Amino acid sequence: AMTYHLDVVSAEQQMFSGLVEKIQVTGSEGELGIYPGHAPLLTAIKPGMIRIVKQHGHEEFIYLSGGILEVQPGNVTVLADTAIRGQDLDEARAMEAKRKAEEHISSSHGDVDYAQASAELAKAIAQLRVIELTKKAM
Amino acid sequence: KFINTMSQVPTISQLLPLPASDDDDLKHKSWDYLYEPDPKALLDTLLRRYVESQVYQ
Amino acid sequence: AGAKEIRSKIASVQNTQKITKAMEMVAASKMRKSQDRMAASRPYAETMRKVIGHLAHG
Repeated sequence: AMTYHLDVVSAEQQMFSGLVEKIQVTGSEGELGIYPGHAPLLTAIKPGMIRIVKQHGHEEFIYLSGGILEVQPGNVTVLADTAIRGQDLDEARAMEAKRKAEEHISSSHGDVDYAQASAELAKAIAQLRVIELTKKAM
Repeated sequence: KFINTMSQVPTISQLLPLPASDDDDLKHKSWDYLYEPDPKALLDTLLRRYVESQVYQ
Repeated sequence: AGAKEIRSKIASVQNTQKITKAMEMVAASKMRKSQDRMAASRPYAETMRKVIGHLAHG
């Protein structure tokens, strides 16, 4: 038909890439919708669903936590945020990070494979007179 | 920085003050975006979005 | 000394040796997925730099 190349990349991974007929997205100003051959524009987009129409009329829906929209000559990419951003929510995360540092305090990393293995390793290694039993230099 | 399975290299890169890419900066084209709020406002957001992506990767 | 306990001592080192081997193997499997999400992190950043460098011109 007439189609342009869409790119919906997150900071963490690529979420979409392919030819599309059109996309609809909640722009900061209002209901925004890009059709093939739209004028170059750079805009922020609010959190919420984005409707996509892959070539051949197929439709896809994707929740974006907001981000940046960039249309340019023969290419349009959506640089999505991985979580709702905002000066209010940000200062919250910043204050938290500052606090956690003012008070050395434990926090579990996810890995259990390393957990129970490092523990067994610690118990098995411990209290062996091994280095003494053999005659070793060090 | 991960070179290969048996070689990792301790690296200290400078992010912000943006460095200095000839690749992304030297060339330019006729067209130009129409920024909704001032482009100055976006150049700021993008700059912060970028520095975070740097730290993440 | 004492063959009695040098055994359990040996068996002990045998065990830890068997554990560190398992860790090696596990970190091995974890290893491939690690490089994948390392690669998936590249597009967002490099695209954004082109936009910056461009609009940074003026």
